[PDB]
Amino acid sequence: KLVPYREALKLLLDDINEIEDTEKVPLREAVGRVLAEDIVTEFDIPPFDRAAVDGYAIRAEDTFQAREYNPIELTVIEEVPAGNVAKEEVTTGKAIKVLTGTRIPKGANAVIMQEMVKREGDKIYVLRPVAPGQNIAFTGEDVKKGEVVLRKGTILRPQDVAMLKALGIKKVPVKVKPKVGIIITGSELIEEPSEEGFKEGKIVETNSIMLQGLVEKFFGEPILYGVLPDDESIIKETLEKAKNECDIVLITDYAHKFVNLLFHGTTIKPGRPFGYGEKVFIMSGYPVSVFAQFNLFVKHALAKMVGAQNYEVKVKAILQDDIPSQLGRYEFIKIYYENGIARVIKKKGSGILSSLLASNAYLEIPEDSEGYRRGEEVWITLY
Amino acid sequence: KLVPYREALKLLLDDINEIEDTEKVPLREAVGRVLAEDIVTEFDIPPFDRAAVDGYAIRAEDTFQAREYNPIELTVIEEVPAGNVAKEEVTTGKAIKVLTGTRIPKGANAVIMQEMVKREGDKIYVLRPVAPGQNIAFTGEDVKKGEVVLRKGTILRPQDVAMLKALGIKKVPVKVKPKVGIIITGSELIEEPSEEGFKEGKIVETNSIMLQGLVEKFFGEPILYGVLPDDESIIKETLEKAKNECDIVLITGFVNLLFHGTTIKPGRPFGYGEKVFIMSGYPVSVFAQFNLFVKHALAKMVGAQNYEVKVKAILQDDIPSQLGRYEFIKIYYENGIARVIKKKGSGILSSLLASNAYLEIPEDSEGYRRGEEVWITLY
Repeated sequence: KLVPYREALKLLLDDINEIEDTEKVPLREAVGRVLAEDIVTEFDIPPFDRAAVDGYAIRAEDTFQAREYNPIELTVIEEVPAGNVAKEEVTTGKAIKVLTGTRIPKGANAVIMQEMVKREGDKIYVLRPVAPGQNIAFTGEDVKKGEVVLRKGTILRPQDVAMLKALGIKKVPVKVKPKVGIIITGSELIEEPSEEGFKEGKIVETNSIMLQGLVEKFFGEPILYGVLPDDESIIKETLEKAKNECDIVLITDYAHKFVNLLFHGTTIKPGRPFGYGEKVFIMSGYPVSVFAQFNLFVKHALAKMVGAQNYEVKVKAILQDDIPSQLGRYEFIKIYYENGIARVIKKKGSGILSSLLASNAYLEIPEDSEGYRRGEEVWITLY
Repeated sequence: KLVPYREALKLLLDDINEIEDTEKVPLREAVGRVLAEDIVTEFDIPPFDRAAVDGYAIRAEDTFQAREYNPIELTVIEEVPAGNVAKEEVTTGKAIKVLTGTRIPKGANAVIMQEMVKREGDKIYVLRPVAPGQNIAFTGEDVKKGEVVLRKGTILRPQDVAMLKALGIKKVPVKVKPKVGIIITGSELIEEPSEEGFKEGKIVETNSIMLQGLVEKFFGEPILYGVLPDDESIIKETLEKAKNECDIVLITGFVNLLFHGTTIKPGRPFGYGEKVFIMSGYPVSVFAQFNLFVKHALAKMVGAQNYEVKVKAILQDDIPSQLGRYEFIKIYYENGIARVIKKKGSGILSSLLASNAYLEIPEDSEGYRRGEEVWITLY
């Protein structure tokens, strides 16, 4: 009995734990890494209340009864030079000329733009009510002291790394990349395309390099154990992989002889013969089928191991073509998404890699669905 | 006054040229690199006719009379082990057991699944007709000889690199990374918040590292020229050296000025001239200027295709915009919903952290009401 996808994904992921180990990596090599913990700032940015404009630091309260025909008069007791601090305080009926960046003087809770008042000698005139906090960049308006600026599980981008430099963090704590073993199997398989190779019925090996890239794309460090022949004794070095690594992936007698399996034979299509047990992922050998198995299983296991958040994008799209679907089978459907439209790539059928190249995304159709019509809106996952 | 955004983008990109230098990198470090040229296959893939299923290579016409009440007997003369080819030929009344991937033996024209027949001794029994070619992955059904399998300007992904390995390419020709000088001006800049200057109002310099990550994300190699003082060392000491050592140069805040003062908001004082990009000093303005200008220039330099993704979302809030200004508004996209990131300030960084996309509003628009369907660009 093929086990449904959602049951298989739960059995698999419940077996997988978040790796504990962390390490400090420099800002220059931090992009794409997963934060091990919350990052809390020990600094206010900006560190003090600043004038957002060249103006006069006043009391907002003093101008509440200000109109065009009732000008409130204030007296300018000081003008703070560039990069200085006000020596005098602000009391009722007073004002202190400041520049942008200048610390708001004691007493003041607002700043009025220079041009919005009439400068007659040592007096200024305000014609409209000024709000409390007007033109003040308050302390910590960017980030406040003791505030979480980046959550655990965040996948760092350039703007995140810049915030880290703003907080004075030279080397940021991130999760250690899960080591993922890769064993290819098949006496059929060969490293290079050649004439004599084709005459002896050999096909070029492709899943190794594809899985290396896919593991590196999703938080892991791939470790190659190479292509092996169909030989029980030599495949028993899967034990070396389980010791050396957190999880291990192997490509296509029987597979229960090497692994104690939670499941084997699943509902997905392609990728039906997928199984898993003891950190070992049994994969299908044909590129299209390995890709679907990676996105539906491996991708989510790796994300759980580093606690990755927001590691995939779901997009709403109008479906271009009909997708008829088998009941009892969870369809992995390759999509090329452009201009809000999901165009279905249909192909085969011998691990024919070109459909992977022409696709942008995938759509998942549950077992209880007979398919979708063109015009129906669908949710897809970007590669 | 202000040069419109679409006109200023066209002026910048017309001045930018595709770099012609190429480079052969191993498949192991090929992902993310941009293809210098088309890549044509020299072999059919699959290279030979193979079985698409575990079963028995037969002649199809032996089974034409096969009914459930008229089983036809074929004799298994050989069982091919995985990786080998048949030593024997399929003729009338004969079958050769094959696994998936096995080369189709001489004489056979179809493969019946093992599930469909019954095995008793050295004999199978076919209860149903099979057509010629059934369950056979024919030569070149994936890719034919001489076909372009990968396009010029493809940003390589794990599956593309897979195709390269299948083609026998050990080192793939990709564009050399465009070198991008980065010069930071500003007298109030400090390097870290623990310095005494921070409490007086000196600003921690974050635009350098943000631009390094931004350049590397979009095809380039960043070259640092550091924070330079207010002197002769700015104009054509560091700037001339940077123009000779790099293809383009970014400078946050002379050049023969193509334009200056554009209509985008934020990032109005953006300008470009002979490969040099005069950019803002505010992180949000620099980020917007990068996405609206520098990203597209890097893409043109390597001929990259499909370097950004545009999706459809529904606005959660209203977005008032002013006429005569091309808006760069940050949003957080999630499951078909576009929430607008509302926080603005003197030079904040947190609003870039809280957003994962941006919406562009043209100059001839007054804004969008909540509930409308806009197009956004993912970071």
